[PDB]
Amino acid sequence: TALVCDNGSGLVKAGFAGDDAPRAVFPSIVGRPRHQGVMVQKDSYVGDEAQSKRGILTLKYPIEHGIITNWDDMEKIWHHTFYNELRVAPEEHPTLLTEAPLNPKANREKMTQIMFETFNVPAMYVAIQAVLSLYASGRTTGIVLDSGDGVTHNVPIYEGYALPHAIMRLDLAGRDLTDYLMKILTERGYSFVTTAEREIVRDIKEKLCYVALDFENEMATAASSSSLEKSYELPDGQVITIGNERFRCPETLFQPSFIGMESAGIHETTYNSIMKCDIDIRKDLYANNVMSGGTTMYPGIADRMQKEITALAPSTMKIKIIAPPERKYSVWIGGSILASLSTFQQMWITKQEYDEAGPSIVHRKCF
Amino acid sequence: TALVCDNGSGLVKAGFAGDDAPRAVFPSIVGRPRHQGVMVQKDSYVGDEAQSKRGILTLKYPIEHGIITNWDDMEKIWHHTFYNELRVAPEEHPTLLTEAPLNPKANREKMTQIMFETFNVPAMYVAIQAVLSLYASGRTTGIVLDSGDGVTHNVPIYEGYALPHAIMRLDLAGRDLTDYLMKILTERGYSFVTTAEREIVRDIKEKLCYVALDFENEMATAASSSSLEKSYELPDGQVITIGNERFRCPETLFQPSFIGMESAGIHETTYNSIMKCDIDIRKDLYANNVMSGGTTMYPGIADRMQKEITALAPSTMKIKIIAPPERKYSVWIGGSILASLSTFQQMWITKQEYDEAGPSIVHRKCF
Amino acid sequence: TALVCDNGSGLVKAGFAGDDAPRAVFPSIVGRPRHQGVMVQKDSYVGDEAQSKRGILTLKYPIEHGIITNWDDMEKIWHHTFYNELRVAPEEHPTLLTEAPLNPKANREKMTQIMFETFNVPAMYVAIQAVLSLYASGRTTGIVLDSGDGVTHNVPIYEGYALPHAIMRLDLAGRDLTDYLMKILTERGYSFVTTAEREIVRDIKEKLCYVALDFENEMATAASSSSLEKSYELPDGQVITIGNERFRCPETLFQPSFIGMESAGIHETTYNSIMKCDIDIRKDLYANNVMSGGTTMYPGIADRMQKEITALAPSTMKIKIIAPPERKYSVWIGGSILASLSTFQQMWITKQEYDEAGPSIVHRKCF
Amino acid sequence: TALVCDNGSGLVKAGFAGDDAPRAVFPSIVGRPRHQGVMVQKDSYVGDEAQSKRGILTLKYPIEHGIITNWDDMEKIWHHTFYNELRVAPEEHPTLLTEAPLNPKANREKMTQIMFETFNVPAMYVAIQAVLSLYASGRTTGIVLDSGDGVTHNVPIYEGYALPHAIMRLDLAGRDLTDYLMKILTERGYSFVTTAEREIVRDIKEKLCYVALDFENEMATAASSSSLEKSYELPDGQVITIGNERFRCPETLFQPSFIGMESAGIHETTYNSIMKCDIDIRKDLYANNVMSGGTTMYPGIADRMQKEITALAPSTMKIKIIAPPERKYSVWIGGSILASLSTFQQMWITKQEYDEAGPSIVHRKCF
Amino acid sequence: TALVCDNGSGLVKAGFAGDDAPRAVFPSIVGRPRHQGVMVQKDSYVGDEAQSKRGILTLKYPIEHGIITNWDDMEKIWHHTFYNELRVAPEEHPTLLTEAPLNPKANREKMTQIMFETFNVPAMYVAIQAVLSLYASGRTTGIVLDSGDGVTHNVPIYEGYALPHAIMRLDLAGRDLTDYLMKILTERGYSFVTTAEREIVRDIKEKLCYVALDFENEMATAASSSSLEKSYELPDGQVITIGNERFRCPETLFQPSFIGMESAGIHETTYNSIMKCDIDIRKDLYANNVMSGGTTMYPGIADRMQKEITALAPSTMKIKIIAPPERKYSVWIGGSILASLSTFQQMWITKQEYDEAGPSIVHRKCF
Ligand SMILES: Nc1ncnc2c1ncn2[C@@H]1O[C@H](COP(=O)(O)OP(=O)(O)O)[C@@H](O)[C@H]1O
Ligand SMILES: Nc1ncnc2c1ncn2[C@@H]1O[C@H](COP(=O)(O)OP(=O)(O)O)[C@@H](O)[C@H]1O
Ligand SMILES: Nc1ncnc2c1ncn2[C@@H]1O[C@H](COP(=O)(O)OP(=O)(O)O)[C@@H](O)[C@H]1O
Ligand SMILES: Nc1ncnc2c1ncn2[C@@H]1O[C@H](COP(=O)(O)OP(=O)(O)O)[C@@H](O)[C@H]1O
Ligand SMILES: Nc1ncnc2c1ncn2[C@@H]1O[C@H](COP(=O)(O)OP(=O)(O)O)[C@@H](O)[C@H]1O
Ligand SMILES: [Mg+2]
Ligand SMILES: [Mg+2]
Ligand SMILES: [Mg+2]
Ligand SMILES: [Mg+2]
Ligand SMILES: [Mg+2]
Repeated sequence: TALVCDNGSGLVKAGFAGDDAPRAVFPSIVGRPRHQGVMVQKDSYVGDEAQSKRGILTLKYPIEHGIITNWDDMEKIWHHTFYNELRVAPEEHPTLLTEAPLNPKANREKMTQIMFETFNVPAMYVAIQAVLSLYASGRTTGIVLDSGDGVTHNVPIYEGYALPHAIMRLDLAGRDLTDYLMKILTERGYSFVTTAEREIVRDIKEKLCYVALDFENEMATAASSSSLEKSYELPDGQVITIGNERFRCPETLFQPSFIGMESAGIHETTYNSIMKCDIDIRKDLYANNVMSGGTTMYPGIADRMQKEITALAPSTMKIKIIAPPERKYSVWIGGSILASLSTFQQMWITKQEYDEAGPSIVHRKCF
Repeated sequence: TALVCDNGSGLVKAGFAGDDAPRAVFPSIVGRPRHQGVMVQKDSYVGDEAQSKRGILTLKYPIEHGIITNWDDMEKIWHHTFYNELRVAPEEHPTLLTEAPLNPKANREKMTQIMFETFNVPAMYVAIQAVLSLYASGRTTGIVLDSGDGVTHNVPIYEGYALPHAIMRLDLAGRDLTDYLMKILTERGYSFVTTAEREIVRDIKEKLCYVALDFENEMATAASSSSLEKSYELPDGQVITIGNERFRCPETLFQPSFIGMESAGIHETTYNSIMKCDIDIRKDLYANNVMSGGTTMYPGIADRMQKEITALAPSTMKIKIIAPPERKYSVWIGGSILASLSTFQQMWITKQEYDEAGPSIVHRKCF
Repeated sequence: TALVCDNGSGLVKAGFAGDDAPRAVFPSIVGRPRHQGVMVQKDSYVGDEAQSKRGILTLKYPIEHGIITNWDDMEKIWHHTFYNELRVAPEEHPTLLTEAPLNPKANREKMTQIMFETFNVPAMYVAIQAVLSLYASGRTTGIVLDSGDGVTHNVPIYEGYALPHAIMRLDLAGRDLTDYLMKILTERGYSFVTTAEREIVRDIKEKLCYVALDFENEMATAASSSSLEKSYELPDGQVITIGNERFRCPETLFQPSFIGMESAGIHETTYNSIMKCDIDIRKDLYANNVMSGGTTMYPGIADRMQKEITALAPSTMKIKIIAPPERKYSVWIGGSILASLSTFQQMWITKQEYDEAGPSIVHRKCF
Repeated sequence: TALVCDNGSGLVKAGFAGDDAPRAVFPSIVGRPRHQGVMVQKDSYVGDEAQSKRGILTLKYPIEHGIITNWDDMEKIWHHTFYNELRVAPEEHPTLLTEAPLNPKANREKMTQIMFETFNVPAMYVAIQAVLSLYASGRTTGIVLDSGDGVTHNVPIYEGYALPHAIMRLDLAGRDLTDYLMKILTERGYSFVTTAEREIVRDIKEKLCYVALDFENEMATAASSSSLEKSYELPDGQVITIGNERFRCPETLFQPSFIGMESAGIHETTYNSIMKCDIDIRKDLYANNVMSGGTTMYPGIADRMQKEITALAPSTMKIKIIAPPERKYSVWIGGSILASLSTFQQMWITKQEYDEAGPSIVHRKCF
Repeated sequence: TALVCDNGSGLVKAGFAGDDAPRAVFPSIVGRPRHQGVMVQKDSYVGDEAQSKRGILTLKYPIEHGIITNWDDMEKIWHHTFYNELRVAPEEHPTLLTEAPLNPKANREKMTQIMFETFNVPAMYVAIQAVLSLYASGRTTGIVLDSGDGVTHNVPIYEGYALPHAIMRLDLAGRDLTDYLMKILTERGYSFVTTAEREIVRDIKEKLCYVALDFENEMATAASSSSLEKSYELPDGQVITIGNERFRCPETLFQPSFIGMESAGIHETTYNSIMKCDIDIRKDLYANNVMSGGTTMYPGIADRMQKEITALAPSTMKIKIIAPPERKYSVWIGGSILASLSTFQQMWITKQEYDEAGPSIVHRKCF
């Protein structure tokens, strides 16, 4: 049986191929103590253990914007995933890994070298995350908008063919929305500065933030009453109240200039990706907008995407956003489907063909 | 029962002798994927299946200007015709094939070798397309103007005798008009460049183009108003509007200098063919101008031919253009009539006389 | 009842003795297809059927200058005459045939062998054409000038006696005038070259040509105006105009040097024939010039003959040209009179006396 | 000194009387630009200048079948001949022109009117081309077969007397052979359609075509091997190979039915011309068959003519074909001899006698 | 004196006719501030001023693929060109403008309306860019391959005549190569996303990119060593190193499938354009391949074009690429030559004839 490990910038989703949900879901964090130990305590903490002790830790994400920046810490996370969360021996399970498109080549080359030389897996494979999301939805045609913690990317696929020249990638996702919410919470006098407090702000975002259908009408509503204001209790019992910050934070996805980015919002990027595709496949792409990832879980985002793309596309086109309730795990679920296919068993990169080609084998066997 | 297969440059018309319409009509195209397959898809697509997936295919016509240029792809089309469209075993049906006059000898020699050695037909026959059009009209006398996708040819026939020295052939037909319409659509800012977009332009032509009775008066009318402008919705919902391009594209048939050809238009070519015939048969040829093929289906082309030839011929001659409503299938219908005649059953090239003479038997048994 | 068949070089005149006009008059031509048959058509065409399809035929005259040169084709014409035009069984009708004087002996010997062994006539007879013309006019004395398509001959007859030493024969008649008109029509740019176009020129001659009373005064008139120019519409609607060719073509009869012949014109030949006769019969011959045949049908030819012979003969002689309006059929009409005479019923060559003497019986029973 | 200008359908041969070769030989063509001029180029090009720029020109022959059909273009060619090729003033040189026999009268009438009123020559003369060929050979007796680009004609001459009734003319010559070679080159897939490509085909003919001694034995040889196949490099570097087309194209001269003509071949036409002559001159005509013109330059044509006429003539007659190596210029060389004769200086049509008679003077002073 | 303004998709080249180099060369960009102004700054920046402040601007090209898409911004660029770079009054200088072939009609109609109604020029003219390149090389014959920032086009010209049916246009040029280099620089971890960073990538391309003579041998060389790797210092002092990206970016010109285009490379397009021309001009076109524009400035592109076309053309043809060192300004230099010709002074569209015909005068006076 194969292991499916979706290493996001934010969460690790790991499990066994054939299952319908990841067995292990924990934050992709390494924490190290930043204070003085006085009682006669590990040197670092991974995952949920780092989250429960974050008050005395400095928390580091080894993956930023889909790119592994700390390889020593990433190896701690993979080690924790295999031996503590799944409790398997990696040397007997083929491992399917995931990646964002348009990543640096050295990223998946080092993932291959570590899987084969540190964990000694028998076979591995690196899939593109948006492609796995289309497996999860049971489709062969559609434009996938995957947005997690690090990357937002669009991959148009038609009858199982990717249009790589139409792939869009935007380094604006959940972690940038968390940083923006931290910044605009200072307007109400709430100061979150440490890495542990950034975890509190992320939890505020996941519970209170939503996408306004019309942003300017929502700003006028929040300015005329308090029907939109909600409260949130902090870990120490302090209660904070937020109003228009609830929809200003997700609005950055549609207006990246809020955080100083020049790029277009996710609706324009989806439309630009479709318009780069051949005219004869555009109608099928308009009807099959698949959303996946945690950053697509905001209340009202599919209705907003529907409205924004409808305004860009021709009036005769039927725009349909496919936002399944389980789309937070679509990449893992699709990787579980793929790794269980009998047609896929020839696609693995085995340890034998890695020894005769080195880590560059991953560039000619994986899309 | 015999198979009648009219292999045009543009369409395959195939069916059974005795019927009144082809059973299978599909585009004579082979499509191959030009993008990267990512989901775990055939290697090539033929006919209507290539048309429905043309967004991700590069489309190739194996026949250009009546001449088969890709014999591997032509065999895919014949295989698709026999086994998928008609669903017959070719080894038990005599097969009537069609050809344009003044084709290279090797073209019908290779058609014979493939019918007898790849499909193992019991008997076959290659007829001239314009002759079959005269069978379809129930005549034995007339000058046939057949214009399809590849070839425009004139064959004068009198009392069942062809005048081969008066046969005219012009490599200017539907596909050259499609290419010209693509070129003049750039004047309005519409860019069609790929082979899939050429299929869209062909559909625009078949719906909006017509033959002006007086070209220069029509150009002045289109320049003074918008009564001639029509709209067309593209596959992706974009609406394009065209005005004088509607009649400028078919005008190339009467003025081949629009596409840089030195030859005369179809009206002068018809007249030159009649003037090469003996003076005593010209009056019967003037009264029996038979038009066939898809390129004669433009609205107003028989009225324009009538007016153009009347101006070339003597004033006492009665010019009559026979343009039946079913003339798009005249070659197939005439081949269906011919293959059902009891007098024709001695004309087949049987497998026995092919084995004692080789593929060159086709040159002494078929006109 | 007897059959009367006048086989001219140009026309067949056939009918029944006792009638006053031939029942069947058709061209003495055999046509064979010279093009490629493509529709699934006889091997040869005779008579009026060859004339209506002459555009695709090569036309052959089996009789040239009164002499049958193609015996297979002549038998097709006789077969067509008996079974298709007259619709009789030749084996029950005595057949009167005609011939020009001074023909080869083998010509009428083969006519006898074919009538008795191919058509099995009960009796036959070969008459001289000029003698039959004198029966048609009701005379027993006169010099007959018979001119058809092949031969012009003079036969002086006095009180029912022929003067055979005074018989003149000139191989210059209608077909040579047609060939000359074809040649001089090239002066105006009209090109008639094929055998079908020779039939068109013959029709021009029969409608527009006439005999000038004074040739040199007519040439000066045609050169000073256009009062003599006439138009003629060709079968394909082209209109041709001819001026002095109208009387230059018949002038060859009076000046055979126009076509390179050394012989004298028909007026000198008539006079030379009379001057070979005995002096005591010349006065009756001068008063009884009988003209017959199609080549004597030109407007103005009797007036020209009258003027030419008057200038040759003594001033005291009364020259009279007998040119009846029906003289185109005089040979047939006279043969109809002869074959109906009760005195002629002993003159037939019966099948019984042909079996005991062979085909040479015709030389001792027919003049 | 006199100018000798032989205006063929294909080439202009011009020079000075007394010389032994034409000074100017160039194609009788007028070219006009058929494309759009973009750089800031004459309106028409004549002769060799039209040949070097034929890629962007439409080429017109003003003479077709010996008859000048475009008088404006013919005047450009004469103007180019006098002022650019010979560089003379025509108003001081008597000009000998040539013509085919049996041409329209208006052709040489307009040549006379243009020479006297446009170029103001002092005197001119129109000779028959075949007669000049007999001057070139130094004979007074012989039957001349002249075949150029437009006309094939036979003129029998005996002791300086022409037999005009025996003159044959056939509108089948070099240009019809070029058109036929273009047609049968399509059997191998070579398409020559434009007027510039017709010039390429003419060059192929002049280098590769020959006359087979026995046509049917040559067809069997070409079908059993490749010893007859030759290659030819096109102007753009493409190499074409032709086999039996090399002798099928000249075979049309002996079998005009290849191009749909009903007439007899040049061997039968030569024999028919001799048989129209008086019996006492035929033996001298059989021994003096003079061939001239470019269409008699095929390798093997004199041997084929010798064999064909020997089979038609009586076995006791000595058939001799006189085919000199310089017979391509025989008409010009003979016209140079004639215009230099002291006996010819009374034969010119002077400007004085043209003013008192008009252009019709040419019909009573020139044969 | 005339103004010559070559408005490319990338650069403005402007100057005075008669000069040998453009006086003003600046980027065809409009920049607008995208940040918040805090110090108490224009609303937009044009040209080199937009390039020096691009850190705080969003940069827009008003011309895309040779077509002006933002007419307000294009008018800012023309205004900046006249009044700030050249420092002239446009109302006293005739202005020669340039355009790519096969542009929309409305593009040059709006250029004419703006020149006459906004800048009030006395006269103007719109030339085709490839034609001006042939003026710059001093030729009248040649096939021009012009490739700038927006368009690659081929125009074959022979003796000053364009063959418009053989004009090829490909919307793949410098800006598409810059976008592709941006995409493949992500393989090494370099992220350029903003419009200002696209200007940095364009500068990398112009300094480090070259055309490999053999692409697959170059890919093997770059994979076996580091002899091809070069460094580049970014504006902020960061040093980037690139290896095979140096020749993969220009390889898109020969393999447009790298960016998902179905079209053929520039070598096949040049050959297809020549093969659409008449066979008699192809040899002169093969010897006169003129390259112009900034996208032909890659090291090794003429050697690669020479090798690619040699492999397509017949072995006997002499392929010669004319790539002058100043070909980056060939369109301007040729327009300077043209606007100085005395023959061109009648070709201007004057303000007088614009008032009587409207902006559509440009379609009947300019090619
Ligand atoms: N209900 C929610 N509403 C808004 N954002 C959410 C929600 N749940 C998760 N997220 C955000 O999704 C991001 C990552 O989710 P995931 O799809 O697992 O991405 P990754 O694969 O990068 O770990 C996190 O930044 C988190 O804040
Ligand atoms: N209604 C129409 N108007 C104009 N053109 C048409 C129409 N229908 C078909 N055609 C053209 O006819 C051409 C071929 O038709 P067809 O007679 O089947 O030719 P072929 O035998 O070469 O396939 C195509 O190029 C198509 O564009
Ligand atoms: N009206 C006419 N004028 C002049 N020639 C005529 C006329 N009618 C017939 N002919 C000519 O008479 C010739 C033969 O007529 P006919 O007396 O029947 O001769 P034959 O007996 O040889 O057939 C033909 O060549 C025809 O051209
Ligand atoms: N060597 C050759 N072999 C065959 N044909 C030739 C040759 N040379 C010339 N011709 C043909 O001769 C024809 C005309 O030659 P020429 O005698 O000058 O005729 P004209 O007088 O009509 O110009 C041309 O059609 C040319 O193709
Ligand atoms: N040395 C060089 N190497 C490669 N590309 C270049 C070079 N110089 C300029 N270019 C490219 O040429 C393109 C435009 O140049 P130019 O010929 O001025 O085109 P335009 O007329 O469209 O402005 C730009 O995209 C630029 O990147
Ligand atoms: Mg993810
Ligand atoms: Mg067809
Ligand atoms: Mg008669
Ligand atoms: Mg000649
Ligand atoms: Mg440019």
